[PDB]
Amino acid sequence: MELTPREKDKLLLFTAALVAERRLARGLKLNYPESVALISAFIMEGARDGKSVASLMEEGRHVLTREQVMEGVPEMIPDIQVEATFPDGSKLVTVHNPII
Amino acid sequence: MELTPREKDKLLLFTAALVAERRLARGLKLNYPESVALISAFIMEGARDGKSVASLMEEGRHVLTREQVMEGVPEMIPDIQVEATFPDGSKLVTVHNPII
Amino acid sequence: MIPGEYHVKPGQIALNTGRATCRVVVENHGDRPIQVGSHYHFAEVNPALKFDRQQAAGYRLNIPAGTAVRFEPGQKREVELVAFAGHRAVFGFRGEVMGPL
Amino acid sequence: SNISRQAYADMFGPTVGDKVRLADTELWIEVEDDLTTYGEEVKFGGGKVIRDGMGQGQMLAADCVDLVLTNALIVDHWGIVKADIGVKDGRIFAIGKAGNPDIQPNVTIPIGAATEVIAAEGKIVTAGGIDTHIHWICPQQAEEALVSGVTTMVGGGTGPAAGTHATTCTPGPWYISRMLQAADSLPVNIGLLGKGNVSQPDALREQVAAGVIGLCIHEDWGATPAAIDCALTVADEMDIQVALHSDTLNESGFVEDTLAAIGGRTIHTFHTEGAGGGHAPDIITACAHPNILPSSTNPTLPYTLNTIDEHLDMLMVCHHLDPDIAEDVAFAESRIRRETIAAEDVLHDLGAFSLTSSDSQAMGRVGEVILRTWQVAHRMKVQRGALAEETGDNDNFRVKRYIAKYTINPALTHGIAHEVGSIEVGKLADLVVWSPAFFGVKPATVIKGGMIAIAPMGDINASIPTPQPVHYRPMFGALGSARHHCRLTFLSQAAAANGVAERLNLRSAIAVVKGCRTVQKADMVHNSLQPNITVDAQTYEVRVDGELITSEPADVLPMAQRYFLF
Amino acid sequence: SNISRQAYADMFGPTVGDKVRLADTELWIEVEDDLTTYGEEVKFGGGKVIRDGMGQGQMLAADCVDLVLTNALIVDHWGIVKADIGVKDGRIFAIGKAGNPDIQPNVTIPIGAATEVIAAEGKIVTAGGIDTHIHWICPQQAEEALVSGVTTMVGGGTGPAAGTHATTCTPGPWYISRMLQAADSLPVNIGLLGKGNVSQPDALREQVAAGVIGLCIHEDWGATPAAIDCALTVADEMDIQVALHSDTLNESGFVEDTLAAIGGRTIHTFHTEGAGGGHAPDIITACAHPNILPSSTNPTLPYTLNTIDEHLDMLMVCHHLDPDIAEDVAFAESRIRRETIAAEDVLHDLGAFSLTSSDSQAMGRVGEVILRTWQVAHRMKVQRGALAEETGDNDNFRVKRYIAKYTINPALTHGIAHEVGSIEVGKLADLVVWSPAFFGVKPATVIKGGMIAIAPMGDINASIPTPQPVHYRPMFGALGSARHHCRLTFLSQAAAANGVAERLNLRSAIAVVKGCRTVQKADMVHNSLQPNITVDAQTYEVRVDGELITSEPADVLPMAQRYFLF
Amino acid sequence: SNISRQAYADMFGPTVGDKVRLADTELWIEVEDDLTTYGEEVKFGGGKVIRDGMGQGQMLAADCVDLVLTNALIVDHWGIVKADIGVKDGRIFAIGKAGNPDIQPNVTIPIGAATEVIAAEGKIVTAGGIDTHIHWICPQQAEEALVSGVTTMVGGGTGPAAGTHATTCTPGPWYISRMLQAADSLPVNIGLLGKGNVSQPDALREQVAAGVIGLCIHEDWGATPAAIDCALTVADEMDIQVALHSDTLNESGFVEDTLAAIGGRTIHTFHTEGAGGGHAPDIITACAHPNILPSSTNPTLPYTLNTIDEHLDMLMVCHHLDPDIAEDVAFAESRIRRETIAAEDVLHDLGAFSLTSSDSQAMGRVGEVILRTWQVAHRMKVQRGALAEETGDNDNFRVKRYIAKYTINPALTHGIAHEVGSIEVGKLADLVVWSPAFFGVKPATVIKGGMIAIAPMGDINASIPTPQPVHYRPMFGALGSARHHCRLTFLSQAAAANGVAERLNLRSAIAVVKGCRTVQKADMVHNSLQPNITVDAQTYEVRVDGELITSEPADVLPMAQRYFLF
Ligand code: NI
Ligand code: NI
Ligand code: NI
Ligand code: NI
Ligand code: NI
Ligand code: NI
Repeated sequence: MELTPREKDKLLLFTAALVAERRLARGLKLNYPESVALISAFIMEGARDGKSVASLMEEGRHVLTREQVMEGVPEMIPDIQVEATFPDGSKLVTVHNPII
Repeated sequence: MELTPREKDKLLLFTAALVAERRLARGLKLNYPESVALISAFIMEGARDGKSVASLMEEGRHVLTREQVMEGVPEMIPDIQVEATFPDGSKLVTVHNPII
Repeated sequence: MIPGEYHVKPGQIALNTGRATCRVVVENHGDRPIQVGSHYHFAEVNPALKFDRQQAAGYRLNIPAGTAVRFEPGQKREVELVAFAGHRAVFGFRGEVMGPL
Repeated sequence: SNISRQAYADMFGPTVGDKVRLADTELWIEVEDDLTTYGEEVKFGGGKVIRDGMGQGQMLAADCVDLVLTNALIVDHWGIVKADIGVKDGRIFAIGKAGNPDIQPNVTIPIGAATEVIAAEGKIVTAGGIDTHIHWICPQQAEEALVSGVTTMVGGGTGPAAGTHATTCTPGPWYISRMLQAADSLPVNIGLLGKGNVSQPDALREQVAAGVIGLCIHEDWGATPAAIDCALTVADEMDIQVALHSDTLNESGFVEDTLAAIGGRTIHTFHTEGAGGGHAPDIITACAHPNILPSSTNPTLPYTLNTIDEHLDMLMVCHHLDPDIAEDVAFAESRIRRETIAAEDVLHDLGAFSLTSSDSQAMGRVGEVILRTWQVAHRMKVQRGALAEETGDNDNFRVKRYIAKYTINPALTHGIAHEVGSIEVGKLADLVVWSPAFFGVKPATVIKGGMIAIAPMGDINASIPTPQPVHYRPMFGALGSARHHCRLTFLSQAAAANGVAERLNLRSAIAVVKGCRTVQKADMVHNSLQPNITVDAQTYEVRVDGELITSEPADVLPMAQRYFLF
Repeated sequence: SNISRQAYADMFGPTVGDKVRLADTELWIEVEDDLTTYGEEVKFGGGKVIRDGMGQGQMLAADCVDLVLTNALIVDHWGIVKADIGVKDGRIFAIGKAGNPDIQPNVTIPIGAATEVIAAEGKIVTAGGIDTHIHWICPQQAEEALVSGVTTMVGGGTGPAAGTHATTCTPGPWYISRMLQAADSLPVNIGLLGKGNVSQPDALREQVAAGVIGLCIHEDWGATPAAIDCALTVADEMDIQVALHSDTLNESGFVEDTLAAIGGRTIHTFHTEGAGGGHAPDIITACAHPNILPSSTNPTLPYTLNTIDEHLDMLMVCHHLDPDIAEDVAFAESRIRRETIAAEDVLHDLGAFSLTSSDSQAMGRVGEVILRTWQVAHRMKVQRGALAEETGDNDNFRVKRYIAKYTINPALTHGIAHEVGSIEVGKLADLVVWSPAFFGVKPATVIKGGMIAIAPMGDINASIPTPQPVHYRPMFGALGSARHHCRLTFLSQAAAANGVAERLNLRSAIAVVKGCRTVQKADMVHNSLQPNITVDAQTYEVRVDGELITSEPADVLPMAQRYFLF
Repeated sequence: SNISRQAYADMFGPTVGDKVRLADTELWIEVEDDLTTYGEEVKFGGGKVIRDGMGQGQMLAADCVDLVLTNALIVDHWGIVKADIGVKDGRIFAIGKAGNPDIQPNVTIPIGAATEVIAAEGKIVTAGGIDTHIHWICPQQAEEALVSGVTTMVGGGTGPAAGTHATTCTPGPWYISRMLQAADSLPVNIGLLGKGNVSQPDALREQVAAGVIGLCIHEDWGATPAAIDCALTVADEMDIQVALHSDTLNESGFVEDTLAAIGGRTIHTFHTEGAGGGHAPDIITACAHPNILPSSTNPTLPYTLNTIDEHLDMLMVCHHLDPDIAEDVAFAESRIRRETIAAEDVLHDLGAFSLTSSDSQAMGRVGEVILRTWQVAHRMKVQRGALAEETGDNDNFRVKRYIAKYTINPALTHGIAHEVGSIEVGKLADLVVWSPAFFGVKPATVIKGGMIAIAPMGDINASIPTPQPVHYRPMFGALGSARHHCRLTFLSQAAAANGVAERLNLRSAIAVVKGCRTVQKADMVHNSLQPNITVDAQTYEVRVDGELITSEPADVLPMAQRYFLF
């Protein structure tokens, strides 16, 4: 595989997102780390599929709503950023106020 | 659990394979690391079930086909190797030209 | 498209050109197989190989570098040798020369 | 006997006339020469050539190399040739024909009992990259950069602090000393840059005497004509390089005023295109002057479909800009221009821009300097075809021009070319071995000062180093005292004379920088073009000799989705 | 010009009269003072103030600070004020107004070319915590504790061995020397405690001469009157602290006999509530004496719904007790009492208990000393309201009383207050920067001796330090020789005079403890109450002045499920 | 009073006559002796024995041990006895009765204030394994090997390079010096082997003077009679060991010619069975000579259902063999023979093969030397029953014979038996503590030079060291200078006299090898059989005294699927 440090680091984000994903499924209101992890993994898969930066910056704001996270959590996340390999190389995705 | 360094290292291969497994499910053509990770985890589970080295060396070549991976990927993998604890201890499985 | 692919031009390579060579018939008289390397001083191979050791003096197998020739027990075959170069000083093997020639 | 060319390539790697594709790009290299004597190649293994009395001699250690890279395909600014590489005392000993003089002809690189072997047949060997734009935001960047093939890192910083986040400056004697000590723990060659924004010469001299190999002038600390002139004055007397990130706001004057303050003195302009900082919108015109050594930062290399969308928010975070403050956002469209972004790719292809760097964690990716330089070369071949300097049906010249951008040119610009930068005898053995399918993306082996520092390694308890999972792990060259012996801490001549290494009790090897004031655009190997370039103040269009310079945004690139897990 | 208070807070952080909530608790702090000159604040960035000739001066290194934390909101036992913090030579240089004296008024902290910048506006700065109850069961605790904001660790142990599992003792000269050497690798200030259970003075003196800064008397090694008296005798002559974990079994006498053996001499009683060890059930009454410096271990802070259920099995494992042996389980209900557990929370709120510690991996959580101290403060405000010492509509006094519990009070008790413990000039620059939303839970930056040692860091190959995944990673302050230069190994005066540091060839900075015999309950900042406390031998009820002391178990707490992944 | 044997075993561990199963095997050990005085056992804990004036004395440090392992069940080549182990100055001080002479009888191991305690009751204590066949392909092998219970590693290599991949050779002075320095960072005892394939004595002497403790002759570098004789000549004069991997191709002669070149001089033959290398197919006959110290590599131990299928491809990768080149694959079936693979297991059971090693990442598994030795013992008991040397209804003798294979025998063979290899007074305290359910598979504690180096550790922030996740983490014995003080770098006598340690500035303790030329098959503890063994050139059948030697392939083994996650 020849996994570089950065690819291994992302395996951390992915695994953190599996935890949040299962919890949301049980119907729990997600906390701070769970939220960031879940939306961040959403975006990475977005790039793997080949969606553009612009599309994801928008879709990233519709993953979780204010009624799906704990009190105070939406204000604890003014924006979310994650980089992934798109068809045209690494790119940065910034999602402002992801939870509304 | 008393997890040794090698058991923890394999948790890396397993997690890498979960990423590939989900992507193939969406119907994407897998890339280089995704392929190796997916077939490698297949074999480990093979040993856990108690399949013999000889059986897996064969089954390993029928996990992914040329139409399921990106261009150039099959030639980027002349063979795949992974070791796992079979009922009769650790053994090495070599799969030559896994993707055809 | 194949990542890192070679586009080798067609043709052939002539190995060890401009060097003395000689053919020798060799017979393995041992009960176990023997395999000789490309740069091994032939005159000092396993004693079970019967051949004119005197002629193979200062020679090695005229084969692509790194490859080898096998002799199954009882096997007999003709091989081609090529002369050592550089200082033509043999050191090692079975230690029959350990010096120039 | 005789052997077919194909079988020959499978056995000892390609030879003269054979072509090899670089990873999954459209770039093809062709072997220009082979230094071997056909039939006398050295190969390691059971029954192979490197065995006592055969390919291995009887000479003592002093008379034979410590390491031999057999049948390597070298790609360097000077040629794309097939040869064996000899390594002795951590330095490149020779490029020739390895073997035993007792029995083989033309042996220029002797193999003895003391010689270790690295089988490089079928692999491509290159010098280690040199990134001259590092923001020391975290020590974790060194491993990341090393795995990509960059063996030397020049930059400044103290860690994750506002100053460092924004600028490549290690402020003052205390922080310099502290970073010089911390550097012994890192597996790459390091050189620090101090804060050069001061109109008092003694405040600069101290930092130089403290250990820095250059000074970075940054607009965040005030890139005024007074400051610039002061830094260049000290640089001239202490033989150190000045790296500039000009006044984007045009607060003290336009680009031509900055050019005036510089006064035709040597200077390295950072991210000359402008997106990363500098006079808006024409800082790019600097590449036309003989005293400017221009470079690019990697986020803009090459121009692609998502480049613009991405850059708008990347700007803010880095320099602590406020998205609500009109003034802090107004200069966003003046900073990021599609016109200059596309022109930059071409200007590299022509040789007008001589270096590539990262701008690590402040608008650039530390592990992508090599990867992006090649993605540009690919895209330029695809769009503009063969360069006017090409000969034969290969991309050889374009490859030498682009490989020099992150190897030798960065070495000359900062005065360390005497120690590193290329594969030439006497230089530190900082080498990178690549499998052609992964060239520029993931290395097979990364050698530092003569020892393997990092390499892909499989299951540790496996019966062989190849079973999965395979990932980069630190090797012996990265450990304790062996690391110290295989890395260099670059000092300024003053720091070296003051005994800074003895006083800080530095454990690594020391190297001194020199010749930073005498290099000029004409010295940059294969990248010495001084074009008559203009930029339209309004339309932002870039023109060279009146002709419009531009290129199209890529939707897909090589060395991307086929190699990475994320 | 003029600016509205809200816009002002967004730009430079809150000012006088503004209130800030601590994480998600009910605690609110209000700014008591601001040391700035409105309009003359220093800000770093493009076009901001800290630029040459403006907010940055022309002075040499010797005349300006190395680091400046701009617009910080300090929370310390002495005040909750807004000011800039100057750092020079790894020590706190000043608390005032940073800038350039050439053009700005009232500048007390000069900024020059040698000054690095940390933008602290909108953040809360505190001193590093000090945990005086560490069981060195593993080196991994130092990173864990550092990430939580604890910069100093005092305790004893040799690794995962029965002795250490149960007690905070580094037994003898060999193990002490070995742990002193191993300590150079850890990124926190360290001081060791030896085994003090011996009735032969010379066996103790050796350990002190070997390097320990205190002696721990533990019932597992025999906390008899003879042993206690012997340890206190040596302590008196060598100026070291004694930490006590009394005879829970009442085997040699009751609590009053232990008090008698102590003889009014200075002593620090560990986990004074009793659940962690000590005379059952009234070891808590010790907080009433002038010579006792009482502290709590964190598992019992604060009293919650699951505290009791949890504690029953936590007891056994730690001290190698057998659940089948009647005697080993009989004293479980005598050890863990709901009555004392609830009373402890109140006794902290009143100032009767002066310190908080962890009791790492032996009935306490290393990374939760700060987190739990605040959870108690929250719960006490919720149940008892304002303290009699409060002024204004804020929780300022309760915040100073509780923050002193893990900062200055632990520093005084162990004789290291002259080096660390609070944000005061001349002290080691061990600072923690927090975002108000994560106060007490997860730090923004953790500074050691003037360099960032650990901080949350995002993608290493990202174009900025903020993309995910973000997690704590070691910085330069935690590397090789830079670490050595930023940490302290505390020695006893004897060890220091004997040249123990030169003989063991210790690489870190050395500090000597002093004033351990002269501190008393009245010296503990904001926590000097000596209450007339009684405990009912049967009902276990705790009474202060006849009035019953108690509080209710919490079902939910802040700084919990909203911040952690597990 | 009186206590039943069962309750006694639960409290202080088994005593004389009790039997204990080893992990999940069919092997049962029976306690042969107990060194305690019933009722006077020492136990640590609240209200237990090791407390001041009771089980702990008043003596000074010099008069008591630093560490005591209470109630341990020792398994060593010399006995399976119950006793307390005393440790002083990193060395084994005594094996006897621990306690306080003031009040207890027969105390031979004094406990004082300076004594740390490890409660070993119910655990099995053994010496650390010694692997004499390490390929230094990566530094990560040391941690892996340490976790398995191997405290010493002998081998050669420079990292992941062709030479090292194939052979255990650290070629020449430069690489030797570099590896000697890098070794200080590793938590295990290390000794290097140089490349011994040279017909020029001075090229070998240099390597020995440079620091190697042996020379490895490998067919990949040319294992010719000239080379072999040259290496053995130098070995004889410098007191170093020679490790042989003969000529598999029979290129210079058959096995009897190699035997002739050796000339009855001491030599350690690697993987004597042949699958890992050596004259095909009868290199196994060497175990019959008095000067040969034979060992096996672990992939072939024990003969199982998948062994053969696996081995065919494992061969190629290791020695850089080409699967397409007929000659490189023809010798596959001559290398891997089912007949010799089955016979090897029996030959171990009889004592004809004296050592076990790994052959790390070149046809062997670094963390499975101990695990596989026991799997063989199990399988042999199952197939052949009791050994002729057994007494009583236990497997005691078979256990001593097999444990000596990776402890003392490897120590004698390489001349380091004076420092390590077994639990005997004066030896380095390299001990491994095991829970009987995990014997040979996963250790409870691994002690190096008197300090715990690695151990299973649970949640770091937990209130006790036992909550999940539990995995092996480095302890203090593995840190900086403490590690240096607890590990040994073995030098040759020449290297030691030349001041190689001072010149390379090595920080670890130094030990010199001696007595490598005087050991012989008859010295190998419990494994000195010189059988009249023959091998049929055609059928490959192995015969001892005309009787056929063979065993059946296992389909399932213990110490496998029940303990591992993967
Ligand atoms: Ni810049
Ligand atoms: Ni920059
Ligand atoms: Ni305690
Ligand atoms: Ni405790
Ligand atoms: Ni071998
Ligand atoms: Ni081997």
